[PDB]
Amino acid sequence: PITGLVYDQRMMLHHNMWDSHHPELPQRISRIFSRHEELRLLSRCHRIPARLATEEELALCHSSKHISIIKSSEHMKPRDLNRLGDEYNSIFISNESYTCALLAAGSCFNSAQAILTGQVRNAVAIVRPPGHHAEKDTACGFCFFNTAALTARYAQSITRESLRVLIVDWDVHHGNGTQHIFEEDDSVLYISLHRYEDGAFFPNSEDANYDKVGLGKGRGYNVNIPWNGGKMGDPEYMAAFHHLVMPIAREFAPELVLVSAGFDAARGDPLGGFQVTPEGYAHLTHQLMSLAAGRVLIILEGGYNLTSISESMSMCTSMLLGDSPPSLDHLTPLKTSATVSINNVLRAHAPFWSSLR
Ligand SMILES: CN(C)c1ccc(C(=O)N(CC(=O)NCc2ccccc2)Cc2ccc(C(=O)NO)cc2F)cc1
Ligand SMILES: [K+]
Ligand SMILES: [K+]
Ligand SMILES: [Zn+2]
Repeated sequence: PITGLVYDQRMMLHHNMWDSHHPELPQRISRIFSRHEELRLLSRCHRIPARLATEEELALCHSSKHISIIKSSEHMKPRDLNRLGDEYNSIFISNESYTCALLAAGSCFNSAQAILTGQVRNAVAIVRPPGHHAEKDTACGFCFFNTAALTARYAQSITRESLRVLIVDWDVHHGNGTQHIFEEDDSVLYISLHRYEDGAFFPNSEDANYDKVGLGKGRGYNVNIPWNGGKMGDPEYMAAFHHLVMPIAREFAPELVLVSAGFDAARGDPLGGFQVTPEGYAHLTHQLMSLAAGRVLIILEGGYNLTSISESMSMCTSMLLGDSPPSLDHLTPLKTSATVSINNVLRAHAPFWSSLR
C-alpha cells in the first residue's frame, strides 16, 4: 500500500531566456516539492527515480521529424532557439528543454512501471515542461512531447497492447494533443474537463466541444466536458464527476488511471479564471482512487499560482497516501451554464455508455 513520488530538480533547467517572468516558471515544480516536505508528505512516499525517455519511446506517439527537431535544439544558439520556438504556438525553448521534456516523460514511465508491477499502488509525478497540448508532429502551449499519452502507450508496452487506460485531464485547458493521439482508439479513454467559452479559450479549437466523441472504433472513448460562461469550481467539478466521469469510467473499468493534473483551474490561478479548491482536487483524486484497484498516477501539467498548485497537488498526494478526504457539500447548486454543459455531454455520450441511459 505504497505511494510513489518522482521529482528531479534538473527539470528546472528548462527556462525562458527572454522573459524571466513567463508563468511556466522553473520553481513551479520546486515549490510543489518543497510543500510536500513542509507537510511531511515526502517522507511518507517511496521515492521513484527520474530517467530520460528514449527516442524509441518518444516514437510511441511522436513523428521522427518532430522528435528530431526538438532533439536538435540542445545544440542551438540563443537566437536560433528563439527562431525555432517562435514557429510554434506558445513555446519557449532553451538548450535544456529537450532533456527536461525527456526527464518528465521518463519519470512518468518509471512511475507507471512501479504501479503496474506492484512496487507501489499509486504515484505522483512533479514534472515540467507539461505535455497535453503536444501533438504527434508538433509542440504547443508550453508542451514539447505528450507525457501523459506516451505514458499510456509505455504502460501498454510493458503489459498488454489491450491494457485499458483512462486519462482524466482536469487542467483548465483542453488536451488537444491527447485527444488527437487517442481519437481513433478504444483502449485509452480520454476524458477532459476544460474552460471552452464557445471555442474562444486556449487552445481555441472547436475540437474541444462536447460533440467530438471519437472516431472509428474510438467512438465514445473521447469525452469532452466544456465549460461556458461562468467561473466554475468545486460544485461543478463534483457534479461532472458524479454525472459523467465516474459512471463512464466505471463502465470502462480501466486498469491504469493517468491524471493530466493541471492545477490552473485552481482558486488563485492568474489565468484560468476558475476556483477549484485544494479540497476539490482532493475529492477528485479520492474519487479516481476507486478505479483500477487504486492504480492512479497523477502527472503535473499546467497551473501558475505557485501557492495554489503547491497546496492543490499536496492534497492530491495526501489522498493517494490514504488520508481521509475533506467533507464537501454535494448539494450546493451549479451555475446555470454548467448544468447545460453537463446535459450536452450526457446527450452526446448516452448512445455509447449504458451507465448513462
Ligand atoms: C507571458 N505571460 C504572462 C503569458 C500569459 C498568458 C498567456 C496565454 O494566454 N496563453 C494562452 C492564450 O490564449 N494565448 C493567446 C493570447 C493572445 C493574445 C492575448 C492573450 C493570449 C499561453 C498559454 C497559457 C496556458 C497554457 C496551459 O496551461 N495549458 O495547459 C498554455 C498556453 F499556451 C501567454 C503568456
Ligand atoms: K482539461
Ligand atoms: K480515445
Ligand atoms: Zn492548462
